[PDB]
Amino acid sequence: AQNPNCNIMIFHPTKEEFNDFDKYIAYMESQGAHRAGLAKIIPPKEWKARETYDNISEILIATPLQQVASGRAGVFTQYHKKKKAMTVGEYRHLANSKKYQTPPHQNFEDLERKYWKNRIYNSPIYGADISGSLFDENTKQWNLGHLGTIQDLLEKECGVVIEGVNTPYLYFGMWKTTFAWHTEDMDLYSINYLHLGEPKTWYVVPPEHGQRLERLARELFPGSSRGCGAFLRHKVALISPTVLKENGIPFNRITQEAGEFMVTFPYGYHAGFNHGFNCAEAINFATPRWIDYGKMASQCSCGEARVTFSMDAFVRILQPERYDLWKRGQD
Ligand SMILES: O=C(O)CNC(=O)C(=O)O
Ligand SMILES: [Mg+2]
Ligand code: NI
Ligand SMILES: [Zn+2]
Repeated sequence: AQNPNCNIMIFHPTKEEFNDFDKYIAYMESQGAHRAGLAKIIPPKEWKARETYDNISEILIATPLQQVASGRAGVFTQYHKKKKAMTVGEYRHLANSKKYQTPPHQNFEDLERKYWKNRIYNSPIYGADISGSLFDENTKQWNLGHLGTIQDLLEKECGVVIEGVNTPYLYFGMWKTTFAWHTEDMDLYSINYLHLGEPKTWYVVPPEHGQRLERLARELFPGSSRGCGAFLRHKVALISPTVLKENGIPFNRITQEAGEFMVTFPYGYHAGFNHGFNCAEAINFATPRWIDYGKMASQCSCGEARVTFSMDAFVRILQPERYDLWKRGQD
């Protein structure tokens, strides 16, 4: 069995290997990359996402989110308070202000220590989940707005044609902005490209051990667990590496820098934080190997998780028994 310790693998494809996206994902899996739940892909030196980032300041962040924490430093939830719209140029200036800027630090490990010590005492503002793309239309390789759609994959594998669309999302971050522990909708893959700025640190639980994280989460968030049998779908709970280690939960960590791709694999729980002002682009995707994970994915039916239009068909076709209850949650 390849990668039996479920380590995060790092790949350096050549320009020739960067042509065929599906083939390269399948290669990485042949080497056991999925066992970690997360992989890093460093593009060939010939490649670029676009020519420059000099003209992005007028992008609008219609609903910036202030991430307010509750709990203790290693075990907390966050809620998202909506803020007034601002442009990317306004948000960059805000991120660099004395109130929000990254503190002085020695290295990524020192910064990580400072994040876990102090995150809860601040409320950073995240420009998350903005439909759009920063890939140039002429970028032919690993262009996250030109991937095969999940609807077409389902149709290719299973023969059923369904409604829905699959487009990318932009994330503008600042110091301490946080992504809570989650798997993707319908336990899909994700791919995330860090276009510019400061790094993003990731934590990940191997897919084969995801239920260990779920059991800890039920223990640590006991009211939330009574509320919903899949409350990590709400994307609000944080658990630190120290707490994970104390509870024997297998995980790994890695820091993504600008110009790098990360892939999350089906049922790979992940969480993390931004080091300072940055911009990432991410989208979900599927492969043939996903189908069995989609059929088994948990679902939130309490009403909190509320998701895209396109998840309807995935539930309807892959999980017809759950469909009725899940849809009640959506309505
Ligand atoms: O970058 C973020 O805030 C969150 N991203 C992801 O969870 C991802 O790409 O799957
Ligand atoms: Mg602009
Ligand atoms: Ni994710
Ligand atoms: Zn729920």
